[PDB]
Amino acid sequence: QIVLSQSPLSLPVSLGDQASISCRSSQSLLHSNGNTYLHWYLQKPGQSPKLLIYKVSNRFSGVPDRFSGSGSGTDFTLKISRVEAEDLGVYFCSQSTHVPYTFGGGTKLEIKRTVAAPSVFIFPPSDEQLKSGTASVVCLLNNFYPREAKVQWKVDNALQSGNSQESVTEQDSKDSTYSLSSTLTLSKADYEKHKVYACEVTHQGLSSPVTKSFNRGE
Amino acid sequence: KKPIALICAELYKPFQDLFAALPKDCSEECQTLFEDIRNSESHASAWSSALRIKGVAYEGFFSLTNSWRYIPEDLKPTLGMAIQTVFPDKFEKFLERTHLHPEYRDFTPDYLMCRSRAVQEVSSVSAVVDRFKSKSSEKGRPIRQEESRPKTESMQEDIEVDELLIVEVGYQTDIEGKVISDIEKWKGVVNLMSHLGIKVNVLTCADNSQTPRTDWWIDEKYVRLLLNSISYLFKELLEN
Amino acid sequence: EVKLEESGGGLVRPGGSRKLSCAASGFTFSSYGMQWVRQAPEKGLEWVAYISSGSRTIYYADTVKGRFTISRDNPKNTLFLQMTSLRSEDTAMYYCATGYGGTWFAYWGQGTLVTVSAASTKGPSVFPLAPSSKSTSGGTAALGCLVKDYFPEPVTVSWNSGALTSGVHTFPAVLQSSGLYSLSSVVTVPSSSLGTQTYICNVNHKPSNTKVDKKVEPK
Repeated sequence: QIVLSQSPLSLPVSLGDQASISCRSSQSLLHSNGNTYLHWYLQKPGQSPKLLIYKVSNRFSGVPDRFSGSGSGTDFTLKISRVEAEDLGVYFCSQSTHVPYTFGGGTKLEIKRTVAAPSVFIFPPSDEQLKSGTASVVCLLNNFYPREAKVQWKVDNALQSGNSQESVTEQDSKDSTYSLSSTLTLSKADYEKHKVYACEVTHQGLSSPVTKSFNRGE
Repeated sequence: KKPIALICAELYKPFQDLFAALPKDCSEECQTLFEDIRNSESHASAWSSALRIKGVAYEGFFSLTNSWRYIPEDLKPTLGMAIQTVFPDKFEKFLERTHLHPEYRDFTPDYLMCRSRAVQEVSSVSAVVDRFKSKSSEKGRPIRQEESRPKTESMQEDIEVDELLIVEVGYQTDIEGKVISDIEKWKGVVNLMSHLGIKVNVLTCADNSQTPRTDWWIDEKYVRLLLNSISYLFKELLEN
Repeated sequence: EVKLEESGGGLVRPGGSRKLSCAASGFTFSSYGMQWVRQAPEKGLEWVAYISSGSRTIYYADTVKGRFTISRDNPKNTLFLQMTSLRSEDTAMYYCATGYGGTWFAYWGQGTLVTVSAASTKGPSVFPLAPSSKSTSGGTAALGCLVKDYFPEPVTVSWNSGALTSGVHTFPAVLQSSGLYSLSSVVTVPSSSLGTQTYICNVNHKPSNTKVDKKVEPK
């Protein structure tokens, strides 16, 4: 199959700056009919994809003119001359010269903004859930930038593993931040054998790792 | 017991019916050949003539059935001629890549057509391929078919390209062997065309006298004409 | 205007079968090739199949060969995908698409979600994430709802019947090893409003026809 290699995997860019996304093909995309079927798409969060550029450099009707494409053979580039807030999302190249039609892996365009340290909150399990035999403890990292963050759970200073899951929002269309939930799930029996529940958060916006903790009985 | 000249006498009416239905040039060739049989001095001579009539008549009826122009063998274009005239900008590369297999330039199919832009014109190549595949799939008639394809290229909807259709037909007992040998002969060209970026289809098919009359590659009306004339003649030349 | 509208998605057991349809309008459907593309949740785009205008030329992704069949009905302006021997790896949003003049994907439908799993349909358990001093920062408090162990996806979460939208973060669901989904929704509000404003997370899970309204209070 034709392999399309996009670079970079993620592209932070300030509003108003240019962005350039590379797509490299494992073989030439020049078709024997003389056309080169390399195309560019944007998928905004929660929406279906949208064609931007077809056959290397043809802007699709109605696409804003800040988008353009160039290249030949195996080396292609998508340029956004001046990034706008609506350009947040994942950019894909794809090719239809050869069967199977194939896509690049996607380049996530991230709107750059000033560093924002997370606000860190913790939620003990509800009595309703404990009545059912399980205890989920939620640690919330709210409205932070950039995305890189480390979250770990300690129960009476013992580091937990294999019993927590984490989820991250897409970059917020308005304030360009992320939020992250980390949920620790223990059995009710396990939960009641321990006192201190703590979430430890590392983020470059913080002067030092922040531990948010509560005491079960309290 | 019957002399050959005399064999041609009894078959006067079936062969008149045959000559009346074939295309003009095809009819004339068969008519000359028939007089060669009538005036045959040897059995080998009369058999060879008949074999030729069998192939030439069948191809005239194949043309009629398909509304294609019957082309005498002497006027049939070669592959090299089609490339030079339909794909002139690739002819130089065609020559270079045929240095090891120059016989490819002289390959002369029974039919050598191109999509409507001495190569004949056909409005749709895919339509011809489909009706071949349909009859093969419906009546179990042996065909072979190959399409050139550069690398794993997809067909496209935003541009049209010239293409060739190469067809081999025949009337002979070993139908499977006919189509197997044809597609093998042309396999190297198809791969050549793939490398030149030239779109071609090759089709080969065959009929024999054991095929059900409604199942031939020619109209059943033409089957009765061949069976009543040439095929009877072959019986008479053997039994006498 | 060109519009493609997929239907036929939903829940299928592994090894099962499903037929998708795509209704095309606003252009002469019969003159153009039509395509299917899919996207597994949180993953990239994967082409599925192509069918020429007159159905003579059909291409398939290698991962669906022998299992999926693409077809169309030009008089009815409809494209079909017949899916068989389905596997969990086929769970995805399925889009129909056309180039309206080429093999690129110029127009896309909104997609239809196909979930392949033997998990049984189940509405969520919804638990409060109560505001406390441990969820307060200055004049702001966070609260939310844990939406646990529902199947299949689509769940919608709103707050106060949609009136509360500022500061709401509804996290993507995580597929758990049980085969069920879970997520949380959180919102930050003025701490001054605790005890005077009622906060209710409304959770709607149409696959199970369940709707939960959970009021979230200080504990």
